[PDB]
Amino acid sequence: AIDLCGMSQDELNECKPAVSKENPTSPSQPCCTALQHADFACLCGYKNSPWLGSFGVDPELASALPKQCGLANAPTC
Ligand SMILES: [Zn+2]
Ligand SMILES: [Zn+2]
Ligand SMILES: [Zn+2]
Repeated sequence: AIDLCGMSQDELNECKPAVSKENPTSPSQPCCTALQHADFACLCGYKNSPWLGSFGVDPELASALPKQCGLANAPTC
């Protein structure tokens, strides 16, 4: 079990389909709720991580997810 920028592995997996390059889907409730305790500036630090490629994450969709979730703050990356 890990904490990456406020999100557990379970929560990152919950959000994964809403940031996938291929066939993304609308964010789930559990994803949006978890993002309410995530550290966006911390998450932005992963913008160039090889992990985005490995997990098929789209950095643009990832950037867009807080707004999709109706959060008031949004990731400066
Ligand atoms: Zn652990
Ligand atoms: Zn959490
Ligand atoms: Zn949570």
